[PDB]
Amino acid sequence: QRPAPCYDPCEAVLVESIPEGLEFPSNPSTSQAWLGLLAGAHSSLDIASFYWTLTNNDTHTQEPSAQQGEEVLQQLQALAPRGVKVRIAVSKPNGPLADLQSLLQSGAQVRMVDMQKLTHGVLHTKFWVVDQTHFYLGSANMDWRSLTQVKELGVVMYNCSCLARDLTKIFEAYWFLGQAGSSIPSTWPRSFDTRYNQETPMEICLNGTPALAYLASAPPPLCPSGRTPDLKALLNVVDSARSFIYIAVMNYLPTMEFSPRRFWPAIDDGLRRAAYERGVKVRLLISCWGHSDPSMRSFLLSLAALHDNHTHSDIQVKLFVVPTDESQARIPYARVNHNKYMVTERASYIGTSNWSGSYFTETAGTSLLVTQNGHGGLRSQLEAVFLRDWESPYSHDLDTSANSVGNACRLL
Amino acid sequence: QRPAPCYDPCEAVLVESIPEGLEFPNATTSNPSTSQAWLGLLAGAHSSLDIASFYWTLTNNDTHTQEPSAQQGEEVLQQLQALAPRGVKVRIAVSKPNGPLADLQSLLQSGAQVRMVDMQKLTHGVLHTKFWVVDQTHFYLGSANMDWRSLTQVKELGVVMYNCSCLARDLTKIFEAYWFLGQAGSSIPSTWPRSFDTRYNQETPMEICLNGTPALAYLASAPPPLCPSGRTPDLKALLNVVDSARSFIYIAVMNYLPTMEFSPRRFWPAIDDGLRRAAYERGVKVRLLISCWGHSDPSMRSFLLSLAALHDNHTHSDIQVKLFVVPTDESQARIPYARVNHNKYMVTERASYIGTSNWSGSYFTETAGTSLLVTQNGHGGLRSQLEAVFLRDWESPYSHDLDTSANSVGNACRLL
Ligand SMILES: *[C@@H]1O[C@H](CO)[C@@H](O[C@@H]2O[C@H](CO)[C@@H](O[C@@H]3O[C@H](CO)[C@@H](O)[C@H](O)[C@@H]3O)[C@H](O)[C@H]2NC(C)=O)[C@H](O)[C@H]1NC(C)=O
Ligand SMILES: *[C@@H]1O[C@H](CO)[C@@H](O[C@@H]2O[C@H](CO)[C@@H](O[C@@H]3O[C@H](CO)[C@@H](O)[C@H](O)[C@@H]3O)[C@H](O)[C@H]2NC(C)=O)[C@H](O)[C@H]1NC(C)=O
Ligand SMILES: *[C@@H]1O[C@H](CO)[C@@H](O[C@@H]2O[C@H](CO)[C@@H](O)[C@H](O)[C@H]2NC(C)=O)[C@H](O)[C@H]1NC(C)=O
Ligand SMILES: *[C@@H]1O[C@H](CO)[C@@H](O)[C@H](O)[C@H]1NC(C)=O
Ligand SMILES: *[C@@H]1O[C@H](CO)[C@@H](O)[C@H](O)[C@H]1NC(C)=O
Repeated sequence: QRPAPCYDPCEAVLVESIPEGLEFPSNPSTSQAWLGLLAGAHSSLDIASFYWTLTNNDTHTQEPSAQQGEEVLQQLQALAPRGVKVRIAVSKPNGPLADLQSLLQSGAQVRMVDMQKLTHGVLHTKFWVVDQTHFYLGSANMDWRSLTQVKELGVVMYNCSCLARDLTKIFEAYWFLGQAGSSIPSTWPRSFDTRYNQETPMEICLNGTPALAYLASAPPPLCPSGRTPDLKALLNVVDSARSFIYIAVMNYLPTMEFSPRRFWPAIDDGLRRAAYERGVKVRLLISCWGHSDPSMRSFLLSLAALHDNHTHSDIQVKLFVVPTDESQARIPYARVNHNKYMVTERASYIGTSNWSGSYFTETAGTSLLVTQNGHGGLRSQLEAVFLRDWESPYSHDLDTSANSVGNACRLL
Repeated sequence: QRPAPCYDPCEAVLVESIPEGLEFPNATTSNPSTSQAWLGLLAGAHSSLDIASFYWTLTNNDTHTQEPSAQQGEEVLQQLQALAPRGVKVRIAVSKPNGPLADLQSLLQSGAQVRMVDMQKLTHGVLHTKFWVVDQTHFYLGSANMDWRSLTQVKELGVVMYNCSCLARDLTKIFEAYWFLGQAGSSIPSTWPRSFDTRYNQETPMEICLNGTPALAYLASAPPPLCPSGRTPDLKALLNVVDSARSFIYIAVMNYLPTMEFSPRRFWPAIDDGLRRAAYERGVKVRLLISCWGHSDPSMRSFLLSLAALHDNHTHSDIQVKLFVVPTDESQARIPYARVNHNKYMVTERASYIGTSNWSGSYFTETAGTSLLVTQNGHGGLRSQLEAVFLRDWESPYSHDLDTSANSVGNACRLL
C-alpha cells in the first residue's frame, strides 16, 4: 500500500551561484534564496553544513565579494533572538569557528558531528530546513566564496511541509549523532523511519502538477529501514534512463578516494551498462581546477574510449573550468564548479556529494529525486542548465591544451 | 578435511601448433607439436578414448581443399579409425552441426561411438570444449579443435598430462556429463547424480605430483547448469587466479569482450572488473594479448582501449594491450579460416590457467568449456613455461600496439 499523499502547494526553484566574471549567452542566485528564507523564517531553522567561512576574517581576506556572505551570517544572527529556534550541525573542524561561536552567543545551538570516529567520514551534507515548510538542498557550503566566486547548484522547495519533515528526520539523525556520548544504534528509533523511498516515492503537487519526490541519505549506517540509500537512488536513476544521462559533478572517481586503496566500479559499471545495453547517451561534465585529483584523468579516458560506432555506445566527457584573472587568483580556494546533479529524460537527482565511494559508504550526504510526467518542470530546467554549461566555452575535451583554458587544471 | 592425495607420476607437457611460416629466435624453448602429442597418445591408447570437440574437419575433403599441410590431420584421423577395431573404446561428443560430418561417419563405422550434444536447446550455447582422455591415465586439454588447420595453419596451445589417473578420471566426470547430455530424451537435472560430483575444486585442489614435485591442480567447468555441487565454475576459477595475483597477470586469448557476444544485449564486466581491481588495488601488471584476423569482432577494439587508458603514473596501474596477428602470404590466404592465434590461457607469478573458451559472457554462462588450474611452489615448471611462451609471443614481431597500421601487419585485422 502506498503511503499518504501530500497536499501542500510545493514549488521547486533551481538556484545557482554564478561566479563573478562568468558570462553566458536565468535562475535566482543562492544568496537571494538564502536571504529570502532567512527573512521569512518564523519558527525554526535546521542547517546541515560542512564548514563555516562566511566573513572576510574567516578566510583572512578583504574581498568585497564576501558582502553577500557577510550579510547572510548577520541575518542568521538575527534568527534566534526573534523567536526562531536555530539548530546547526557541522562536521568536526580543526579549530573553533568564529561564525559558530557568534551564532552560539546569538542564541543558536551548534553541535559538531565527529563522523571520522563513527563511520570514518565527514559531515559533507549541506541543506537547510526552514519552519518545517521550506528547504534548500544543494552544493553551496556556508561559505561566502560559495555565493560569488564558485559555481553552485541546488534546489529550493517552498511550501512543502511533508518533504520538509522528511528532511528534518535526517537532520534529527545528525543532531542525535552530535551528542558527546552518542553512537550509531543497531536499529534507529522508529521516529526516524520514513515511508517514502524509491519503491514508494512521495506524491507531491509540484508547481500545480503531480510528481513523485523523495530523499535519499548516506552513509548506510545513517539510514533507517525505510530510507533509500543514496547510492541505490543514484543507480536507479542511472538504470531507468532510456534516452540520455547528463551528469555534472566536481569529482568523479570509481575508487575509494581515501583508504588500503579499493576499487569501486558501481557508478562506472552502471554508466557502461546504460551506454551499451540501452544505447543511452551519457554526457559527463567534470569540474577541474588546481586541486583536482590527477588520477581522475585515466579513469575518465577509460569511459571516453567507449564512444564507438560498432558498439553504438555514446559516452562523452567534458571538463568545466572557471576562468580566473590576476585579482581572482588571489582569492583562496575559489573559481570552481561545485555542482552535483544528474538529469535524464524522465528523472532528476540533486545531491550534496561528489561521485566516489567514500561519499556513498562513509561520508554523510542527502539527495533529492524528482520524477514528473510533464513536458518539463524541474527536470527541463536542470537539462537546460546542463546544456548551457556543456555548450559554454568553458567546457573542453580531454585533449585540450592547458594554456587556453583560463585557469589551472591538473587534468589537462 | 582435505581429500585423499594422488600418487600417480603426473607429467605436464606444453604442446603448441605453430603455423607454417612463423619464425622465432634461437632458443625460444620449443615444445612438442600438437600433432606429435596426438599421434603418441593414439599410438599408446589401449583401453578407451574420450574426446570433447567443437567440430570435425580433419581431411582436405571436409574443407574442400587440396593442401598438403592437411597431411598431419588426415594421419590423426587414420589413427583414430584404427582405435576401435583393435579394442580401444572410442566415445565422441560433438556440438550439433547443421549437416552430417564425414569424419564422424567414418569413425562410426570404424567402431567408435559418436553422440551429438544440442547445447542450443539446453542452455542456448554450443559444445565448445576440446579435450582428450586416454585410458583414464593421460589427457590433453587445449584450444585445438578436431581440425587439420589446427595442426599446421592455426596457432594453438594446450597441455598434455601423462600418467595422472586421478585427474583423468576427474575429467572423465565432465565427459560423462557431456555423454549423458547426448542422449535423445535427456535434459539437465536439477541435481546431478552423485557419480558426477567431484571432491577436488578451488577450495580443496587435488594434490598431484607434477614432474617429481608436489602441486595443487583442479579442473573447472562451464556453464553452471553443467556443474555438479563440488565442481568449481570456470568463471570462479579464473577470477580467483586474477584476484590472487600479486605481481603480474599475463592473458593470451583469441577474443576478449566484456559483454554477451550473442544476445537483448547484456553488459558483462566480471573479468574486466577483476583486471581493473588487480591493476589498481594491488598494482598488478596486466598484459593482454588478443588475436586479430579478418573475422574479429570490431566492437572488441573500443573496450580494449578502455583498458589501455588505465595506464597512468598517478594511479600506478600498469595495463598494456597488444594484438597478435599471424602473417599470411599469397598461398596461405586461400586456406579458409586459418592463420590465427587460438590460445586461451592465463599465467601469473604463482598460478597457471589453461582453458578452451574465449573470454566473453556466453562461454561462462551458456557455452560448455573446461579449464585446468595448476599451482606449484617451485622455481620454474609449468607456470614458468607458460610465462616463457607468453613472453616469446608478446615480444615477437607479430605483436603490435593498438595504434599500429593494418598494412604493415601481414594480415587483415579489423581491430587495426
Ligand atoms: C616435465 O616432464 C615432461 C615429461 O617428462 C617434460 O616434457 C619434455 O619437455 C622437453 C622440453 O620442453 C621436451 O624436449 C623438447 O622437445 C622438442 C620436440 O618435442 C624439441 O624441439 C626441444 O628442443 C626439446 O628437446 C620433451 O620432448 C618433453 N617430453 C615429452 C615426452 O614430451 C617437461 O619439459 C618437464 N617440465 C615441465 C616444466 O613441464
Ligand atoms: C608415462 O608413463 C609411461 C608408461 O606408463 C612412460 O613410458 C614407459 O616407460 C617405461 C619405463 O618405466 C617403459 O616400460 C614400462 O614400465 C612400466 C613400469 O615402470 C610399466 O607399467 C609399463 O607397462 C611399461 O612396461 C615403457 O617402454 C615406456 N613406454 C613409452 C611409450 O615410452 C613415460 O615415460 C611416462 N611419461 C610420459 C611423459 O609419457
Ligand atoms: C515553479 O514555481 C516557482 C515559484 O513561483 C517558480 O520560480 C519563480 O520563477 C519566476 C520566473 O518564471 C521568477 O520570477 C520567480 O522569482 C521564481 N520564484 C522565486 C521564489 O524565486 C518556478 O520557475 C516554477 N517552475 C516551473 C517549471 O513552472
Ligand atoms: C508559499 O506560500 C506563501 C503563502 O501561502 C506565498 O506567499 C508564497 O508565494 C508561496 N511560495 C511561492 C514560491 O510562491
Ligand atoms: C640456441 O638453441 C640451442 C638449441 O635449442 C640451445 O642448445 C642453445 O643453448 C641456444 N643458445 C643459447 C645461447 O642458449
